Amino acid sequence: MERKISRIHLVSEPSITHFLQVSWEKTLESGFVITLTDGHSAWTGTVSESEISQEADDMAMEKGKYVGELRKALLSVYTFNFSKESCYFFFEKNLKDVSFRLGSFNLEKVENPAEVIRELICYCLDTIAENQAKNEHLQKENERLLRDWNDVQGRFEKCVSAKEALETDLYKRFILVLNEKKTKIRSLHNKLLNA
Amino acid sequence: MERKISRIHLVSEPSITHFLQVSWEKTLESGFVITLTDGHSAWTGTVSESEISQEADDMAMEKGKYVGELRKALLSGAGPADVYTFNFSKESCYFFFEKNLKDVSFRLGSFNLEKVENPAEVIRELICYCLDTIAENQAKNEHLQKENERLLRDWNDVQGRFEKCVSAKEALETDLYKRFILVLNEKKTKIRSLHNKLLNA
Amino acid sequence: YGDSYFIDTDLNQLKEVFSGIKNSNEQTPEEMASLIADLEYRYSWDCSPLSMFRRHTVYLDSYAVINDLSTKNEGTRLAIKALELRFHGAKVVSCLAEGVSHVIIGEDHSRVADFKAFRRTFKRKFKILKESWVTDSIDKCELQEENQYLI
Repeated sequence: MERKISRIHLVSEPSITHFLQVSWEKTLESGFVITLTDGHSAWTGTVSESEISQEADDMAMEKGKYVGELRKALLSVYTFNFSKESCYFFFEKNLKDVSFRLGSFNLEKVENPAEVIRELICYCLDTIAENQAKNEHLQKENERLLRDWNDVQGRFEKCVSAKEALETDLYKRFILVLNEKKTKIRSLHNKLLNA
Repeated sequence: MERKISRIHLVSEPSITHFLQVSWEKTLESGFVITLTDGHSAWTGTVSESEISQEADDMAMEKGKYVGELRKALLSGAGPADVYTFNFSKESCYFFFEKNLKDVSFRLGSFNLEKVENPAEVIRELICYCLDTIAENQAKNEHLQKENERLLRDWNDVQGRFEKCVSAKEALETDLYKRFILVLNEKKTKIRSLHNKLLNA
Repeated sequence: YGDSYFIDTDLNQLKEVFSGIKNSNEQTPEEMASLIADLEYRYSWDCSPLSMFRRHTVYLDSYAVINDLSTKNEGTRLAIKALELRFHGAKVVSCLAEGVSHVIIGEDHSRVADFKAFRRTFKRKFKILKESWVTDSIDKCELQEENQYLI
């Protein structure tokens, strides 16, 4: 899969931070490729398992946490220390009662140091496609929704008010003619009483 | 803010090619700082009003928006579609882009860059502009899509309520008519009976 | 009016008479809503699923703030909750009042605590009813139950 830049900050050199552009192939122990750069020189390392996979099989492979350890080890956390000269990336794992080592990433270097940088510029392009323009897309979406909601809420106000006014006027006329009927029946009852 | 890296492949070195990440200074007629980086190395510079005037006049242009041309050249507010040959000869440490105006590749820029002390600093600048990228043209979808979900649910709610309210208003008209007329006719029937027994009284 | 003296029930006659009778708003929509509900109780018309909250005003948390007019949640369904209340005659108030027994929270239902505090302030306590209590006020075209949600 495509070499995606996972920027990492070395504890040895946090100033010029590194970029573990790791193209992990479906695993981190049976085939993966890591292209590490500090943003200046690209150690594009088509690495194999002949340099790290033995780290598994030589140092007490117990039964607690290994996949997550190596996964967080490729992001910005342990004492990430990539050796510029030897093209080798290492770091120390810290935990209870013992501090093991985890990664022996011997990340080879290609002659082109701008490969990861030009890939990071394609990355500035799509990352640039990460907030406002498709904001504008889903925003014409929510704006047609907003106009629909505004029009339907206006007509909701209108229909509720029209229902209220209709009930009010019907009840007004009913009250008037009912007072007519009640006065008539009361007067007729009084005439009944007189007779 | 939009420190748009004009991805340009140098006609001198397309492999180690330069990437025009500038930080333009406001009031371009007064000057600006040209910063240019090829990733492997970098070359920042300064442009004076003499260079600005000479490049404005190169395209046979008088009294206008050449400052806008430089704005669109430095940080490329418009994409690479703006045809400026952002060819920096890192061998000559001289940056120059040309605007093809009046059928001639007239010199739109001739910027005397200088070798950076350490490319790492401008690389950090490039990767923080990269975070601004990461928030620039297709993820606030989530934001106005939170809004989109809110508007969808509320609009459907209001549509249902409005339909039920117009139906309820018509039902209220007819049922109020029925109820009120029932009351009046019951009063009238009571009046009929009262008058009839008044005749008997 | 056009109404006669000795005629029994029908439907068209009241249409004609009410056309004959005046068309004036003698009373305000809220006061005449209360009178409409009064006559609805008097003639058992309050069973109508069309308007039964016409007596009591009902507070709404139609806003990001409680008992204040400082905001208005646009792009939401809160003024919609207000219209849903008003459709049955539940008069909507932006500020909690002691004449309120039903209260509907905004889109987010985290404003329950301040509602309880104002219940401590407002002696006639109001039950803390979620938005659905008033969405279904028209969605089913029928009043919902105060016991449906927090008291």
